[PDB]
Amino acid sequence: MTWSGQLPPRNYKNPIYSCKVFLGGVPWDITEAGLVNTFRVFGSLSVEWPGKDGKHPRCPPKGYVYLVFELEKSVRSLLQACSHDPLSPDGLSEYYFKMSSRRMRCKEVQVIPWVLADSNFVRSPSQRLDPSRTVFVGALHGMLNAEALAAILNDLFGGVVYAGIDTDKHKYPIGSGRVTFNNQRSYLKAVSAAFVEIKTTKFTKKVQIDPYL
RNA sequence: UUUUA
Repeated sequence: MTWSGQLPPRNYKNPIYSCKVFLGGVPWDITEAGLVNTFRVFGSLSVEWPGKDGKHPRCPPKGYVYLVFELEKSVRSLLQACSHDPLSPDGLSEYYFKMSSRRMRCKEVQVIPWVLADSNFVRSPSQRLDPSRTVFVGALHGMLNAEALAAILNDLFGGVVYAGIDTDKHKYPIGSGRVTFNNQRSYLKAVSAAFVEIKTTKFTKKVQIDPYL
């Protein structure tokens, strides 16, 4: 029970990016200080790091970092300084650069923006939400289209009334995945049995359920 | 060495 490339035909290219972006790679034991100097501008620049939720259950030499800043002009200045795939902002775009040239210089850091659009949506009719029928989901790329998560949670076992990514860590969008239903059977059976290998011929990932308590 | 409730 798996499928790929069956995502909605809807696309857009007219809007611009938001104040938040991700910065993957950085396996060189650096901290958020690496991005506070990489994106130093005369305007605002604020760091963003989840701090391992203060639990610090692990401490690998690798990790991933983030930032948020009001320079929409610098967001496009660094997305044109970085390069990999200048494709559509519908999650099809991607960029890369590097932070070393004398040690482990065989890699590049991943650079991915976010758009001015809302992070959650569903194609089904709307219904009221409750914490008793929702979940937070991970094991995914930290970023996916809400209309794609709507189709995956609407096709693999039954229908759904809300899906996508939810906003956190700051006043700007995106942070972690979420989905909500109106029946407990379609609820945990779809989001926990979505072991499928999700693909759109330019991205590959999986999804897993996690309770809020 | 690929993403924050």
